This record gives sequence, C-alpha cells and structure tokens, in this order.
Amino acid sequence: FIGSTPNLIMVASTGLCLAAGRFGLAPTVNKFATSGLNLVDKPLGLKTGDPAGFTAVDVLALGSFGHMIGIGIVLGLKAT
Amino acid sequence: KVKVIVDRNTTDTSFEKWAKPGHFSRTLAKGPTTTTWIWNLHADAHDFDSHTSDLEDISRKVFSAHFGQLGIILIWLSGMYFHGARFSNYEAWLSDPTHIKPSAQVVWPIVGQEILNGDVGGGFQGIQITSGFFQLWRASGITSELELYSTALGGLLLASAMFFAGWFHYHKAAPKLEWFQNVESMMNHHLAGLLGLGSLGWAGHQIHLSIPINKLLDAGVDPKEIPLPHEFLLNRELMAGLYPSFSAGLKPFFTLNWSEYSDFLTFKGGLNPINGGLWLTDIAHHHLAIAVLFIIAGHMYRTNWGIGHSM
Amino acid sequence: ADRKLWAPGVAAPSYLDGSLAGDYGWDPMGLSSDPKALAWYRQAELVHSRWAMMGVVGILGQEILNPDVFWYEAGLPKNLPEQVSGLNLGGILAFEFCMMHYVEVRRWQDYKNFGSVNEDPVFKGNSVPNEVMGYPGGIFDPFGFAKGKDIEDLKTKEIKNGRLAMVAWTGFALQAQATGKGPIACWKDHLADPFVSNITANIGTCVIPDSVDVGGVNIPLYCLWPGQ
Amino acid sequence: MQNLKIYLSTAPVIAFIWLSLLSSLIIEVNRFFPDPLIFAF
Amino acid sequence: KDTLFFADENSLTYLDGTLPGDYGFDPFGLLEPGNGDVGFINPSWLRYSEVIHGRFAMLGAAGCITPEILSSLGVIPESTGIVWYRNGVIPPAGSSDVYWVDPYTLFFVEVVAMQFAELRRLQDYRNPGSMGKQYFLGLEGVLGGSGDPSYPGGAFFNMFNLGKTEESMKVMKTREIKNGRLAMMAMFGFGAQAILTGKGPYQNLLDHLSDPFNNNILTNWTSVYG
Amino acid sequence: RPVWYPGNSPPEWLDGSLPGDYGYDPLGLASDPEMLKWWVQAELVHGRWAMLGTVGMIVPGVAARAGGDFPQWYDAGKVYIENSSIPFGALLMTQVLMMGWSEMMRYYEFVSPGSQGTGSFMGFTEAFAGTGENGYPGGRFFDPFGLAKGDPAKLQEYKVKEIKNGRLAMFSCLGYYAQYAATGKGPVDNWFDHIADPFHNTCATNGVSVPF
Ligand code: CLA
Ligand SMILES: CC(/C=C/C=C(C)/C=C/[C@@]12O[C@]1(C)C[C@@H](O)CC2(C)C)=C\C=C\C=C(C)\C=C\C=C(C)\C=C\[C@@]12O[C@]1(C)C[C@@H](O)CC2(C)C
Ligand SMILES: CC(/C=C/C=C(C)/C=C/[C@@]12O[C@]1(C)C[C@@H](O)CC2(C)C)=C\C=C\C=C(C)\C=C\C=C(C)\C=C\[C@@]12O[C@]1(C)C[C@@H](O)CC2(C)C
Ligand SMILES: CC1=CCCC(C)(C)[C@H]1/C=C/C(C)=C/C=C/C(C)=C/C=C/C=C(C)/C=C/C=C(C)/C=C/C1=C(C)CCCC1(C)C
Ligand SMILES: CC1=CCCC(C)(C)[C@H]1\C=C/C(C)=C\C=C/C(C)=C\C=C/C=C(C)/C=C\C=C(C)/C=C/C1=C(C)CCCC1(C)C
Repeated sequence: FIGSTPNLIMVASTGLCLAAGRFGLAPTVNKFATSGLNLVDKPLGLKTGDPAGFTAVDVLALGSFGHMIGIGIVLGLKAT
Repeated sequence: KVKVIVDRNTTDTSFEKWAKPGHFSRTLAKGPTTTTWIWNLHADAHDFDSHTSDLEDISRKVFSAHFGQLGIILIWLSGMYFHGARFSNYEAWLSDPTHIKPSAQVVWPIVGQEILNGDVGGGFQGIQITSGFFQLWRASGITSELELYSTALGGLLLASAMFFAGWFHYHKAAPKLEWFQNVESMMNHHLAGLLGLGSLGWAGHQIHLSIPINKLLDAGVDPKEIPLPHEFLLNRELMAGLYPSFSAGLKPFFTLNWSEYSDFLTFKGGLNPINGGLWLTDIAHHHLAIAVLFIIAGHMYRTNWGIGHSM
Repeated sequence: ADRKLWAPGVAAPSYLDGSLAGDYGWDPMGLSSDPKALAWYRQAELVHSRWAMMGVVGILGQEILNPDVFWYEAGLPKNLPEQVSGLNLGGILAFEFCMMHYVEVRRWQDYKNFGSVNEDPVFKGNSVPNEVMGYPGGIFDPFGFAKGKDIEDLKTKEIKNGRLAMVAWTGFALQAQATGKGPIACWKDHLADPFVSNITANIGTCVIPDSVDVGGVNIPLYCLWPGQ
Repeated sequence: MQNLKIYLSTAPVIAFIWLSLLSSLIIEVNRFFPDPLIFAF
Repeated sequence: KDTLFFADENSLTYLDGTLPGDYGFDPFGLLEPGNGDVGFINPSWLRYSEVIHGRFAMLGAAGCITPEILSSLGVIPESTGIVWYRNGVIPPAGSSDVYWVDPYTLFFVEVVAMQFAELRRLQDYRNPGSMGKQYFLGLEGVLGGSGDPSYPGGAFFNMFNLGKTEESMKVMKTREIKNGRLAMMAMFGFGAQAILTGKGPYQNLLDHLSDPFNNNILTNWTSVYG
Repeated sequence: RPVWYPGNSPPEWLDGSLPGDYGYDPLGLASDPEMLKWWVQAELVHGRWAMLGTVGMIVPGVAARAGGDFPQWYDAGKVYIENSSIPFGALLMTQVLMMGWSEMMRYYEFVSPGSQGTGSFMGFTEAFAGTGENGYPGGRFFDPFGLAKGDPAKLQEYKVKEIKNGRLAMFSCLGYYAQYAATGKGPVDNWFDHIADPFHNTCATNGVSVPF
C-alpha cells in the first residue's frame, strides 16, 4: 500500500507514541510512574548517546505499544 | 540485578550415601533401633525443612526434583504413544471411528486371562480405552503409526534430557538463592515464554496440520490418500486448494486486513455436526488470540531495564 | 645459518637447522620430530627422489624414442618389444622380486643399525666406504667425485632436482590419466592452443578402462579422482 | 561398585528382585504346565 | 574505545577494552565477572563458541555462494552449480546425486573423521596442554597448541607466522572477528532468504539489483515457497 | 601411558600392570578390587573363544571360493544335523558333560589356585597346577611348546599381543553377527562384495542398517 489510509494511521500512531515519548508524555526507562501519578524520577544510568536520557529500550517499548493502538484503531475502522 | 549467579560442583555424584539409608536427617542416620525407623524414613524423605535450613539447600533440592517429575511424565507420555503405535488398533479406528471402539492395551495369553481381550473392531482384541488418546490424535492430524513411534522415541528421548538437567542442576551447577528470588523475571518468562509462545507454537501446528488434515478426513478420504504432514507446509498449491487464502501469502497479515483469513480463522461457537467436536477452525483462532494476549501480559514486570512494575 | 626459508616470515622448527641437504625449514605438519623419524623420512625422500628422477627421464625416453605406446599403459604384453612379448609377465615379475627383495632388505637392515654391514658377503674382502645413512658409493660412485671436492653442494643439487621430479613425475601420472596423452604430447597440445588446451577442460573425465586384463579378468584400475 | 552393591543389598531391592524371580518362575511354570489343579501328572 | 553499540552501565564495567572485537554490546550480561561458572554460559566458553561460529560461518558463506557464482559465470559445469540448499543436504528440498557415492556413506566418513577433529579439540580446552602428549602419528609436536583455546597458533595452524609483533596480533584478531560476525549474519540470511524466496542467494543479488525498488522483502511474501 | 581418548587420565583405581591396560572403564565396573580379577579372566576367556571363532568362520567361508562345498558359519548347524548320523540331543548333552567338566574345573583354580593339580586327578600334578596368573594356566597340556617358561620379558610381551589380538577378534566377531543379520551372506562373501563394487555394496546400501 505505502500511503493508504492505514499507513496514514500507523506511521502517525507508533511514530506518534515515541514522538513525545522523547519528552514527558509516557513512562520511559528513566522516569517511572508513581502511584500518585507523578511521572518523575529519571535516575537510571544506562549509557546511550542521545541529548537527554532517551534509552534505546524506550524505542522498543513505545513503538511496540504504538502498534497495538495502531492496529486497534485500524481494525476499529476496518471492522466498522 | 537479575543475573544467573550459580555455584559449581556443590555436591558429589556418587553412591556413597545410597548405601547409608536415612543419610539426610540427623535423626535417621543412626540406623533402625525399632521398626518405626523404616517408616519414619519415608515420611521424612521429601520434607526438605527437616533436612536443612537455608533456602539454597532447600530450593536446589526442590528445583532439581521437579525435573524428576517431568522426567517421569514424559516416560509416561512416551509409553502412551508407543502403545498407540504397536498395540493399538488406531488405524482401524481412524478409518471407521463411528463404530470401532478404542483399544491399546493387549493381554498376554497366560493364566487364562486372555479373555480380557474384547472383540472390539478392526479385527482386533484388546482392552477398551477411556483415556481419549485416539480422539486427541485425530485432532492433532496424526494418521499413520510412524508419527506415534516418533513421539514415543522423541518423548522418551527428551525425558532423558530432563534427568540430566536434574543431575546437572543439583550436583554440578546449582543456582544460588538470589536466582530463585527473582519472581518478576520468572513471571515474565512463564507467562510469556511457556503460555505465550506455547500457544503460538500450537496455533502454528493447527493451522498447517490439523486444520488441513481434519478437513480431508470428514470430507471422506482415509489415511491412505492423506498427504504426508510435510507435504502441507512445503506445498502452497496443495494447501491453497483446501483454503484459498493461502494464495494470499503473508501479505494480508502484513497489509493488516485479517478479514482475509476468515476462511481458516473463524469465530463460530457450537459443535461441528459431523465429528461432534468444536469447529476446529476457530480453535486455532483461539490459541492465536490467547498467545497474543499472554505475551502482552508478560511485560508488566520490570527486570533490568526499569520498565514495568515491581511486586 | 638461515639460507632462505620457504615462506618469507617463518620460524625454522627447532629440529630443523639446515644440517641436511635441501632444508628450507618447512615441516608445517610437524610430522618429522624425534629424529628417529627424521632419519626414516629422509630415506624415503631420497629413495623417492631418485626413482622419480629415473622415472621422469625414462618416460621422456619412452615417448620421444617410441612415438606409439601411450605411456601410462606400457605394461600389458602388447606394447612389449619383439624379443619379449611371450616372456609371460608372471615369470618376468618372478625375475624381479627375488632381485629387489634382496637389495631392499639389504638396504633396510643397514638403516636399523648403521655401518653394520656395508661389506660384501660371499667374497667378503671388501666394502663400501663410510657414509651417513644412505650415501654409499665405493661401488655406487665409481667415478670418485663428490669426495674431495664440494660434496653437500652436489647433495643439494641432488634433492632440488629430485623434488622437482617427484612433482614433475606426479604431473605425468595425472596428465596422462585425464588427457590420455603422453607428457610431450599433452605439452604439444598446450602450446598449440592454450586457452582451450588448458586444465579447464578435460577434468571430470578419467577416460580409463576399469578392467585391463591380461591372463584373466584382472587388474582393476581405480584412477585417482572419481572423474567419469 | 563397592557402594552400588551395598545399595542393591537393601531390603526393598531384594524384596523386588527376588519376588520378581518367583513371580516370573511361577508365571512360566503355568506357561508350559497349564492348569494344575491336582498333582496327577 | 568507540563502544556506543548499546553499552550499558554494567556491560562496560567488566567488559571494556580487552577482548578482540569488544564493542561493549552485551545487553543480557552473559559474559560476566565470574559470578557463575561450570556451564555453557561464562566468559571462558561464550568467547570460544563465538570465534568458532565465526569461522564456520566464513567457511559456510564462502561455500554456499562460490558454486552458485562459478556456474553462473559459465566456468564450472551447471550440473554442479546446484544452489547450496539443493545440494542434496536437504532431500525434501531436492537431491543433486552428483556425487561419486551416496550421501549416507559420505556422512559416515564425515562423522568418524570429523569427530577425530573436534573431540581432539575439547581435550585441549578442558586440558590446556594435553593433546600434545600422547602419541598421535607424530603430529602432536605441531598439534600441542598454545595460549588460550580460541587461538591454537603452533606450527601448522599458523604456518605463515602472521601477527608476530603483538601489535598486529590483536588487530588481526579484531579483524577476524568482525569478519566472523558479518559472516554469521550472512548465513543467517541465507536460511531465511532461501525459504522466503525459494531461489539462490546469488540469484537474489541479481533480482534485487534488476528492480531494487520492487523486488524486496515487502514485495515478496506471496512467493513463500515452502 | 597411551590411554584411550587421549587427554584424560585413567580411572584412578586401575593404572596398574595388566596386559593391555589402556585405562578404559567408562562405567567403572573394575571399581571392586575382588571383582576386577574376575573380569580379567572373563575377557581373556572371551578373547580366546573369539580368536578361535573368527578363524572358524572365515576359513570355511574362504574355502567356499574354490568350491569344496562347505556351508557358511550360519546354517552350518543345520547342514551337520541335516546329514546327522548322530542325534542332536546326544551331541548337546555330551557338550554339557565334557564341556562343563573343564569350566567347573577352570573355576576352582580361579577360586583357590592351590588345588587342581595338588594331585588325585589321574596324577597330572603340575600340569594343572597353574602358573599363578588369572587366565594363564601354563603347564604341559595347555602349553605343549614350553613357551612362557623361558624369558619373562618376552612373555609379558606375548600377554599383550594375546589381548590386543583378542579385543580385535571380539570386535570383528561382532561384525560377523551384525553384518549377517543385514546382508544375509557370508563374511568372506562380503569381503569380496565390497572389494568388487565398493560403492553400491557399502553399509548404507544393505537396506537394514539405514532404514527409511
Ligand atoms: C521462556 C523462558 C522460560 C520457560 C519456557 C520456562 C519453562 C519452565 N519453567 Mg522456568 N524459569 C525461567 C524461564 C523460563 N522457564 C527463568 C528465567 C527462571 C528464573 C527465575 C525460571 C525459574 C523456574 C523455576 C524455579 C521453576 C521453573 C519451572 C519451569 C517449568 C514449568 C513447570 C511445567 O509444568 O513445565 C511444563 C513442561 C513442559 C511444557 C515441557 C517443556 C520443557 C522444555 C525443556 C522447555 C524448557 C525451556 C527452558 C527455558 C529451559 C531452556 C534453557 C536450557 C535448555 C538451557 C517449565 C519447563 C518449574 C519447573 O519445572 O522446574 C523444573 C520450576 O520449579 N522455572
Ligand atoms: C555457524 C553458522 C553457519 C555455518 C554453516 C556451515 C558450516 C555450512 C556448511 C554448508 O553450507 C556449506 C558450506 C555447503 C552447503 O551446500 C552445505 C553445508 C554443509 C550445509 C551460522 C551462525 C550463525 C549465528 C548467528 C546468526 C548468531 C547470532 C547471534 C546473535 C545475534 C547474538 C546476539 C547476542 O549475543 C549478543 C551479541 C549479546 C548478548 O548479550 C545478547 C544477544 C542478543 C544474545
Ligand atoms: C566370544 C565371541 C565369539 C565367539 C565365537 C564362536 C564361539 C564361534 C561360533 C561359531 O563357530 C560355531 C560355534 C559354529 C559356526 O558354524 C558358527 C559360529 C556360531 C560363528 C564374541 C565375543 C564378543 C564380545 C564383544 C564384541 C564385546 C564387546 C564389549 C564391549 C565393547 C564392552 C565394553 C565395556 O565393557 C567395557 C570394555 C568397559 C565398560 O566400562 C564399558 C563397556 C562398554 C560396558
Ligand atoms: C602411481 C599410480 C597412479 C595411478 C594408479 C595408482 C594410484 C595405483 C599408482 C600405481 C602404482 C603401480 C606401479 C601399480 C602396479 C600395477 C601393476 C600392473 C602391477 C603388476 C600387474 C600384473 C602382474 C604382476 C602379472 C600379471 C600376469 C598374470 C597374473 C598371468 C599371466 C598368464 C596368463 C594370462 C594365464 C596363465 C599363464 C600366466 C603366465 C599366469
Ligand atoms: C527522533 C528522530 C529525530 C532526530 C534523530 C532521529 C533521526 C534518529 C529520529 C529518531 C528515531 C527514528 C527515526 C525511528 C525510531 C524507531 C523505529 C523506526 C521503530 C521502533 C519500534 C517499532 C515497533 C516497536 C513496531 C512493531 C514492534 C512490535 C513488537 C509489534 C508487535 C505486534 C503487536 C503487539 C500486534 C500483533 C503482533 C505484532 C504485529 C508482532
């Protein structure tokens, strides 16, 4: 397909998850969730070249979780 | 934090202590004074809290002995497939299942006990089977006797791998306490590794074997004309004839329209009014649907990387 | 001292000095060691080098001077000359065995111990002079050189010519085997049209019969590689 | 081999091995000499 | 140093500049500070299977492609230009039957002779100097081995004596691993690239250069032969 | 010492002096010192029956190339009692009578080496007395050429040859059985069959050893 509407969605879903998963939208290796829903710690010492505290594992997490919603929306549309 | 962390050459594998009954608990090592020492031995043999104190000694004994149970279960499964191989009537059952009653065990003639062999079917004499192996083996797409010998051996082979694992993880390389203290790893793995992958793996057996085979049977063919199993996954055009959507390849999976597979992945419910079982198309859609859901649920515990909960 | 070793950078093995004749310090298999083996192996290298040098010349002498009679055969009682051909090879081989079995056993025992019997039996008044294990020649060199003048230098020329033969002679046996041509013949083919006369062609064919029998069904010929 | 014997000499081992020698024998006596009610033969 | 390559806090602690070809990529911390031993997971072993897998891969990759090319160029005959997995190793995928005997005979001589190779190799890993002691056809002097198990050295195994100055020796080793690691992935591709497409790996170099935008993985799914 | 599987060390209990001791006891059945001398005789006996069995198989086979009508080693049992002239029972029960005498005599010299040649078996002292080693009787009858009497350094050098030739006769006599059950033909027939067309006569082509 390459640009058909499901591709509109998925690139705009996963790439959207880790888009600002870069900064402050979701949990990342560094900053972990609290029970009081703070979203702040970030004291983890994994070594990654990157301007601020964005691990390579944060990539796999956010992308892989991006595809659920990515698929859940694309199938939410297709079935409907 | 989560590492392997094992010891080495902890105990010594020898018969030294087999000849010294009761060697484990301090009270039994003194030999029988009375006849109770014979009884008090057995009740205290698997109680590992009386043996020792620390969890390193207890857990190793516990973990290394689970291999024992699994090494026994597999000798058991192997035996059940073997008696399906040689001593069962299975082929005759497989062709005319609505009549022939299932049988495996066969009784040696001696002591006038051969009367236990019942006239059953397929020109055969043996004991009835209530276990239900035959009505599994049809649903696994097992036709000839050769698949059964291959499980009997393969089952009896991997059984020998377990006792070595049992030996290897107690005498030779024994984990430490910290290794058994990792629940969140253990729970990520069991839930994703066993149940998550073990459902896919089986959802991949049904799709390429049972679904095709069990269509050719109730269509009225018999095991003589059924293509060998490796014919199915090594021939598309053979497979596509049964279900046309294999001609679509893996694109529909990747092009993200799964309605394409509605032929061999269904949602039906109810019993198939030929075999009586559940429609075997959706059972693949069953495990597949679960497997995807387990692997998800195995990621909620953090291990090294600070993603996921702790307990 | 290092003369020149076979590969440019290498370490001559400990037991390899260059005391022997053609030493380049090449024994990558490490097979020679514990010199009791070396003495033995040296003997073979000589004996092989010599029969090869005689062999190579004898093959060139055959084909040049007898244009027929493809060399690799020559055995069966067809190619044989006129006085022969009807000497019944089984009686010819008889004449050879008792001759070689003596001389070879005669040489072998002079390897076991040394300087032991270098002397004539029978007349037993005379002997070949001193040597080191395989360089006789009181009789075996009648002409007396390689005695006073440079000796090992002639020894050096002996190996380097010998080793050349063992390879060259080996070329004969495999060339004549695949091509079906004598050495100077297959050479003449190459000079004619090299690109199509090359070893690139005519491999995968041993072109040899598997029977080749004389007084029976005899003598299986197993070629070398299984080219059909 | 020292200690393998001593284990094979334990009570339950012989109890198994030696009964399985009777059991087998008494089984096969009935194979060749079937149905022995009275000692008549 | 130039680790990058997913270097961790722990992964760089014990593993830094030492082992030839160390980029500090060790995500699971397998090679480790000897916290456990006597298994197939430890620095002594994992390094030594990495090298060996490297070398076979090199010999694998070079051996899978070369017959495919030399026949394509019209050099060796076509009957022997069988694609590497169709050589008769995998009868379900076809059998070539070119050989002077059957495959099973060849597999007997292999298993015998190949076992003298590798069982001989462990005893040097389990007993560092042992295989240069007992008499084996006089080969023991050059088969004794030296240093660590991964690099034998000796007379035979290194005959041309390259890496003398220990300056280049590390370089040549690092130069060897980086080719081994590359060689493995190459072989890892073949198995998939042959099952997805169904054609040769060299044939798959042409089809991707004839229509690069099209012939591809995402193009080829509906192919999937076997 | 040149052990089998080079690079290991022998099992610690047997490094000792035994003819043909390579340190091979991978299941450790020599671990009982009393029992080892029982296995050393057990081997020696098998080695001696092997070396007689092998020749007994090959020669009638090799005899059959020139004609001379013998059977193969298998189905030489029938051919004799096919032509019979004496019943099977009388033969097998003369076995157990005469043969059992030797063995049950061979045993009580192993048990107690002193007896069996104290006397009072038809005299014959010192012929049966035994030379003191496990499986070597020595003596007048068992050793008519008086060998193993002179130089001992030459003797210990035979005792090695006897085993090593015995271990090979056993391991070959395992081949005679196994390659009969597959190809169903004599030992020298196979030795010609593989020397004639080596390629299609090999083991993988018997259709039994390599099932499909
Ligand atoms: C994907 C990873 C994975 C998988 C599949 C398993 C699988 C299993 N674990 Mg397990 N485990 C893991 C990771 C994993 N573990 C980790 C990381 C830890 C450390 C905390 C543990 C700690 C642990 C303990 C403490 C115990 C288990 C047990 C078990 C068994 C469950 C009991 C049962 O009914 O098995 C059903 C059996 C089968 C379905 C047969 C399949 C078995 C084959 C051999 C697959 C085994 C794969 C496994 C990962 C080992 C592979 C590596 C090894 C070959 C080198 C099962 C074999 C229990 C057990 O049985 O102990 C022996 C148990 O007591 N595990
Ligand atoms: C050896 C090998 C292939 C060998 C092939 C051979 C000999 C082939 C021989 C033949 O082909 C020929 C010659 C001729 C053919 O006609 C027939 C045969 C006879 C068949 C492939 C290895 C292939 C090996 C591969 C692909 C290994 C991949 C491993 C990876 C990626 C590991 C990564 C990690 O270990 C790190 C890096 C860090 C850890 O902390 C984390 C993880 C992730 C675990
Ligand atoms: C005696 C023998 C053969 C005797 C042959 C005879 C009498 C000949 C008989 C015949 O002439 C007649 C009678 C009639 C003829 O018409 C036909 C025949 C029938 C042919 C073979 C022994 C054959 C015996 C063999 C082959 C034994 C092999 C044993 C091995 C390899 C054991 C190894 C181990 O025991 C150790 C060494 C150490 C442990 O720690 C490890 C393990 C592995 C347990
Ligand atoms: C260097 C080389 C490369 C290729 C082949 C190979 C690898 C083997 C290698 C060859 C090495 C060599 C030199 C092998 C020797 C081969 C040969 C031909 C040896 C001699 C063979 C023949 C011999 C004695 C005599 C044969 C004559 C016989 C019976 C009988 C003749 C007679 C008839 C026909 C019947 C009755 C009367 C009588 C007189 C008996
Ligand atoms: C930020 C930006 C600007 C400057 C730098 C730079 C140019 C590098 C750029 C940074 C990053 C870029 C360009 C890309 C990053 C990550 C990319 C391309 C991919 C990462 C993750 C992708 C993922 C998980 C997709 C799928 C993964 C999984 C498991 C999906 C699993 C699946 C689910 C759960 C449903 C069913 C089963 C299936 C389909 C297997």
